[PDB]
Amino acid sequence: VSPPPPIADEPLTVNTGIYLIECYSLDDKAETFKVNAFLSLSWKDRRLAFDPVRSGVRVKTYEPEAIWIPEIRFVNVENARDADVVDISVSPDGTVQYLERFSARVLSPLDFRRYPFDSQTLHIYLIVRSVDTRNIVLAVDLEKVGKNDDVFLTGWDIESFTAVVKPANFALEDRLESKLDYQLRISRQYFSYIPNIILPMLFILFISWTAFWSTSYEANVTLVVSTLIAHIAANILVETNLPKTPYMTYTGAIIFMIYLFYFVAVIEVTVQHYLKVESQPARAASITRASRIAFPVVFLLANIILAFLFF
Amino acid sequence: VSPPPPIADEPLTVNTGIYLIECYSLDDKAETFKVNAFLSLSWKDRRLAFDPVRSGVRVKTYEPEAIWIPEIRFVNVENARDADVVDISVSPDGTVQYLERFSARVLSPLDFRRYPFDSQTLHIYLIVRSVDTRNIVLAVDLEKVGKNDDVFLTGWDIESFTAVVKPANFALEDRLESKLDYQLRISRQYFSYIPNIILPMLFILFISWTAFWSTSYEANVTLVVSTLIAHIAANILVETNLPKTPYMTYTGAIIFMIYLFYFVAVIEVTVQHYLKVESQPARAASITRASRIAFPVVFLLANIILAFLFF
Amino acid sequence: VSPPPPIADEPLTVNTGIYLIECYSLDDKAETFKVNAFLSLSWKDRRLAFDPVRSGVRVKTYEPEAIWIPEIRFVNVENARDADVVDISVSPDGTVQYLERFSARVLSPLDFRRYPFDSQTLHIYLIVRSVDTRNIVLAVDLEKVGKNDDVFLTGWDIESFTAVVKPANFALEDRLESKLDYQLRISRQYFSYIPNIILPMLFILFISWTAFWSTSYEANVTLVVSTLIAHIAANILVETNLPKTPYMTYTGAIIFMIYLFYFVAVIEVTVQHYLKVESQPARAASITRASRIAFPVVFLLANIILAFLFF
Amino acid sequence: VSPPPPIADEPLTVNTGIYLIECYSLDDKAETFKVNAFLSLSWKDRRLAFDPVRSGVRVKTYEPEAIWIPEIRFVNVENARDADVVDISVSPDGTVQYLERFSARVLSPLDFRRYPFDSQTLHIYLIVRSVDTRNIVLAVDLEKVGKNDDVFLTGWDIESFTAVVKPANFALEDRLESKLDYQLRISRQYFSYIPNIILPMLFILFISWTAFWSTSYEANVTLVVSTLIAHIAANILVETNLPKTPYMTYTGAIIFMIYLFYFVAVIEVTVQHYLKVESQPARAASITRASRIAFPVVFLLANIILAFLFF
Amino acid sequence: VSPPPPIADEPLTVNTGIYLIECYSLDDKAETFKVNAFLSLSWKDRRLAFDPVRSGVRVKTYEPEAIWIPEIRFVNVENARDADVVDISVSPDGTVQYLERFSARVLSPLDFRRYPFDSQTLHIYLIVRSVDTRNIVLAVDLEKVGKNDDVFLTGWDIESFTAVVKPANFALEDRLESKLDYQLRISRQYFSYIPNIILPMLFILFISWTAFWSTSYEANVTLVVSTLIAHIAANILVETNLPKTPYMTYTGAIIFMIYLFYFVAVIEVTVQHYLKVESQPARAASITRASRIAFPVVFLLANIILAFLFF
Ligand SMILES: [Cl-]
Ligand SMILES: [Cl-]
Ligand SMILES: [Cl-]
Ligand SMILES: [Cl-]
Ligand SMILES: [Cl-]
Ligand SMILES: [Cl-]
Ligand SMILES: [Cl-]
Ligand code: NA
Ligand code: NA
Ligand code: NA
Ligand code: NA
Ligand code: NA
Ligand code: NA
Repeated sequence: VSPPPPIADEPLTVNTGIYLIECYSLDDKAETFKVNAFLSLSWKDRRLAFDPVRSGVRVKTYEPEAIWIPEIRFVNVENARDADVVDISVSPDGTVQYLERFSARVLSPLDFRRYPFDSQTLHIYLIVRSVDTRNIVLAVDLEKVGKNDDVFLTGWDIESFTAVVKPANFALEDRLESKLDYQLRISRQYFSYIPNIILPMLFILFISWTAFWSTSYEANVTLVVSTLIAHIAANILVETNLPKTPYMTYTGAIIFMIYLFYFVAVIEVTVQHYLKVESQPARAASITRASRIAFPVVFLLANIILAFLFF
Repeated sequence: VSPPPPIADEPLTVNTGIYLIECYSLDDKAETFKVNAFLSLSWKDRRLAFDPVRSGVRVKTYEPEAIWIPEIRFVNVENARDADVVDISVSPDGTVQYLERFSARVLSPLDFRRYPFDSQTLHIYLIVRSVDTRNIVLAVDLEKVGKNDDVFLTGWDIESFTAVVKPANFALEDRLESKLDYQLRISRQYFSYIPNIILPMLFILFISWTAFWSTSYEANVTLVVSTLIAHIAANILVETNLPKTPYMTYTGAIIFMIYLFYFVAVIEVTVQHYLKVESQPARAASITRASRIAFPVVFLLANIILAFLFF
Repeated sequence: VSPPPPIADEPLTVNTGIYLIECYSLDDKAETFKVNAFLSLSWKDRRLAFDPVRSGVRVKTYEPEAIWIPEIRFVNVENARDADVVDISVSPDGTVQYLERFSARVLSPLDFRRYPFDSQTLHIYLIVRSVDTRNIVLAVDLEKVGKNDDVFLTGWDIESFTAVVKPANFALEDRLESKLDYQLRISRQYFSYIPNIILPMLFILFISWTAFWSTSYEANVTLVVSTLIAHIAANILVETNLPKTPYMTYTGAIIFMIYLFYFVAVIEVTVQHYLKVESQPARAASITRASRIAFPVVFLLANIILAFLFF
Repeated sequence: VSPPPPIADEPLTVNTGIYLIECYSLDDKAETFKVNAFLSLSWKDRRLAFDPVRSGVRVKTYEPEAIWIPEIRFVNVENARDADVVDISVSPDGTVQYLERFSARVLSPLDFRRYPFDSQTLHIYLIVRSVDTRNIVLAVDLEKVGKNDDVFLTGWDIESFTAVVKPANFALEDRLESKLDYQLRISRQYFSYIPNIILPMLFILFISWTAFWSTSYEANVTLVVSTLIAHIAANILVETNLPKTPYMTYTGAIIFMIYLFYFVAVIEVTVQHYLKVESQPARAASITRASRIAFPVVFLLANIILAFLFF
Repeated sequence: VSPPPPIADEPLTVNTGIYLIECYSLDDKAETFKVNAFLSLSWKDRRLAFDPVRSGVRVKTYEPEAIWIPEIRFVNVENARDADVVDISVSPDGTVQYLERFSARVLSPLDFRRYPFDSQTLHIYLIVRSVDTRNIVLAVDLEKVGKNDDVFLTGWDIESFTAVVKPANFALEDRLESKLDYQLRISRQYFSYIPNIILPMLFILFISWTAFWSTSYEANVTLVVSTLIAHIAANILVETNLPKTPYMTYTGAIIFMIYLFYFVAVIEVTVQHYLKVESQPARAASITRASRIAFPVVFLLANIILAFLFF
């Protein structure tokens, strides 16, 4: 239980693989997700080599305590992973094939710019620290990188689970470190957002524009103010299931824009009533008739502009 | 502590059984449930066999550490199950009888299409990985698959707990794996939904339709807008205790449909008032008289159509 | 570390006792409560017999690992109890006096039918499984069953903590099981419900009935609709701190009934206004005058009927 | 590892001390707080005594496993404390000086009667159970009872941390117990409540009284009903961050009282409008003029009476 | 094992370093944050020294159990840190080089005075307790104090991670304690607050001021009361994601100030209507015309004064 000694000076290559069994709990606010997978490790330890003719056995099995196992860690985990060693198998040349099943909560930031029409790349960073005896370097065994078909992430579509085969080798606290990037590409299922948030929010907005076909100040006040309160409720509901991004999001922009439409509707409703009382309803009539075209046209154009900027 | 060697080449059959003690916390949003149950395992290990005459006993009790025990895992669990070995017994022929009491949090997706009138099938997937020495295969001891009568899942009816006797055998990372499916059939207790959500939601809708017996634009605006806000409250309350499904649900469809009825009520209320001011209340009267029959008839038909599609 | 041998054939009697130290976290929605308590166990194991003359000590102290201890489990726990052995004391005859302090989240269903004026029976089920060597049977040492006086369950009154002395002996997976029932009788402190939910809910209802002393449709609409929205808020607040019962509760029935009173108030307010416009205010006047007596009388009469059904 | 033997028959005195390192998470609803502190224990074990001149060392250091340590427990804790032994020091005469750093969630009930102007006494109960060999009794080393100056309990002022030096000695399950009471006196920082809950709640009430300077039934209805809804929101916000007390609180009384003021305002608004329609506005005028003085005077007196009762 | 003996009487210097790997979960209400990092420790233990010539190795590796390791603790943690020893390396002169990776929940109070435009200093306090044999003293190895570039704290900007090199040496429970202060300077990303809370809150305020261009008491009541309710919603949303500070905050002051503007708007709306009915609309007109300038001017000045006080 010391690292296998080098034949020349070559670094020790630990081949890795992650096969996702379960994928759950994608918290958008926390930018965390829970994972359940197999972690497979392989390396050559010549000290464990044997003759398969005389030994009679093709493969020897070991307990973790018995042999040297490289200390593999995840970079972006909340706490150290919960692992259970499934199997350790040594080949006649000394090739070790370690398999463990684990659970871990991962920290991977999300890009909310195109929400709820966004895609994400979740990351799992494998890392190994070199020892004074020899330098450990990570590799990807593409044959042992995969995902169970049943893997389902609620409200998301799992596109691919790949690994960037070239590790990031760098110095950290005067020792070499080999980092691997496992990428899980997922896209958001936006269907639900349409009948639940998008269309209800557009209807409460259009209801506010019926004030352009009424001369009743008392009714218009109620119309524009009541629907504005519904939009505040909408804004809270949306913003409370999202983190505070230092950048502007698509849904962020739209919600904001709709507040300006309410502010300008209130100004129109006020102007129309002022002119009515000022005994000049002809100006009030032409402003109201204009608003009937202006408001939907400007709304539809502002939206085209916004969608264009964000997509 | 190596797997029992094969007489020929036949795979080792581990007979299983799950007897549910407590069933709780069915989270609809998370699509998870917690289970507390006995796991029983039985397999032949000829090396453990003894003569009852010489040994003076008919059963031999062992500690887990003492003998080979197959590594059984649950597929769809959040974290590895919390288990406590109840007993290990060996018959004279080497028929091992293992029993453990466990608790796990299980991932089992739900079909919200007919919610709150839905039935579900919860799954418990048992899996064993074959070893280099020999191939392990799972079986169901139907005599040891059950549930306590006291088992109660709050707001659900437990219909049955059965096991699909033929395991799913497949290759995973060049080793055989034997998977068993334990199914817990349940159906939702929808009674509470009727006096709490369904009838209150229909009453706030009918209150909106009293606007078809009023000419007061100011009162109508208030009646349709206020009741619309109550429906938004309803929609939030409902949608916050459900996951974001990529498919349309029955409750989803109904809530959505009711938004259209509110939008058309607002349009009618607007049209009637416009015509009043335009000094043609006869047109306004005939449209309002029509709405009194149209709105309930279209509502009741749309509902029959919807129920028909979903059931 | 195997069970003690019988002198004849008699089952091994493990005497039990539970003394409650801290009772807390009664979750009505989950139907769970947390309990911190002493668990005391006593049995005779003649193998541990000693002559204090030789041994010098009159009672021997042991570590759990050192001697055979019966596997006692709780049936209705979420997860296995967190226990810390306080003391294991053996007297010369081999009597083991085991004491441990534990914490556990117990699953005990509640009857919400008379809520908030309900009383409950919480259950703690002790179980022991028989071994092939000899049958273990539970007993209650009434001297060691109790509760600390300081034990306080927030918003509840603790009446009694007793044990059903005769254990439920039954077969389970071809072995005998001895089950004991510890009952904790409690009753809800309903005082807070009166000034916080009951009286505020009756006042918002009576405010709606002031519409029977007004002819202003616009004011009546606002009165009945605004107070109805307050009742929806009330209903949500109440129902979100309760589980979805398949049966009708007292508070459930009352909340429901009050919705009908709002629906009939809206109908009256509509009918009165229609008749006003139809230029027949004498009919409208007599209906409104009737409603002033009808509404409180029917409300008081329906409440008497409801209280009578539920209590 | 047995308790130190008595010279005569005197009970073994374990001197205790708690020094609070960090104090946090005071949950008012749960009536729990999280603590992090040093627990110090000191007793004489003559067996461990050594020659100071002949052993060369003045103080011997031991590992917990090596010597007898009294089993000290907290009464009012959720689960057993998480402890890490800092140091064990044996003096030449056998005085053991044990130190450990621990964290626990303590259950200490609160008196909400004068909330948010209340002061509290948090309790930490230390307990030891006597053994068959000899009786253990607790004592307070006042020199080792304290708190770090940096100790901060958010929204509270820490007044003192003292210990009631005379332990509660009593019998429990036929063995002596020695209980000690550690008291943490704190008083609530009520400043925030004034600009956030108190003044906003009084303004929405005074806004409802502007109805006494209006003859517009439709406006008064809106004024009194709208502000009443704001008070319901207030009441929910307040009551959801407090437990259901079986006694009346000061904030409880005030919130309740304000509901009666709203009920009487609605009655006045109704009476004034009835009289207007009944063509007798002179009676309506005198009732309204009276209400302008009556409402603030009765409000200010009811408050003086309430404050007097509660303080 | 015991601490390394002094050559003269010099205290043992443990050099420390913290290199932040991942920084997450900054709870403003709890004033806690979660940290994942490397802790590096280095001291000289002459007993572990070896001749590299005869040994053949230029360094020696040990298991924690094998050698003396100083008991380093964090002061301001919730619970004791979860640590995993990465590596222990010994140089030929007996210089130990210890590295561990840990995760802990750190308590560090925040200054909410300039929120959401606030910057903070998070603290990590390292402490070691001296022993009777010798005094242990902490030091900072500035070369081993850092942070990964990828370290991201959601909704915050990480400015610097430094250490106050001179430790706080003081007595605690009659033993000397060496305390080190690690400071993490961060500053809040306030962008999101502008389109989500600030601008929506100003628009609902300006909408209430359109009442100064209306004579309709009914429409004014609705305008000022409805927008006031939106401000209450705002106030709750803001205050529920903040702790109850015993001091006034900037956002606290602004929210409060806006309540006074609503109160004075209600008074103006009341005064204007009273004067209208009193048949003196000229006074009402001049008060209303004044309010149109007074309200924005006083609002803009009050804000300049407030910003000036807080910044
Ligand atoms: Cl890890
Ligand atoms: Cl498992
Ligand atoms: Cl296959
Ligand atoms: Cl295979
Ligand atoms: Cl248990
Ligand atoms: Cl404890
Ligand atoms: Cl620590
Ligand atoms: Na190893
Ligand atoms: Na084994
Ligand atoms: Na044992
Ligand atoms: Na000990
Ligand atoms: Na209104
Ligand atoms: Na050590």
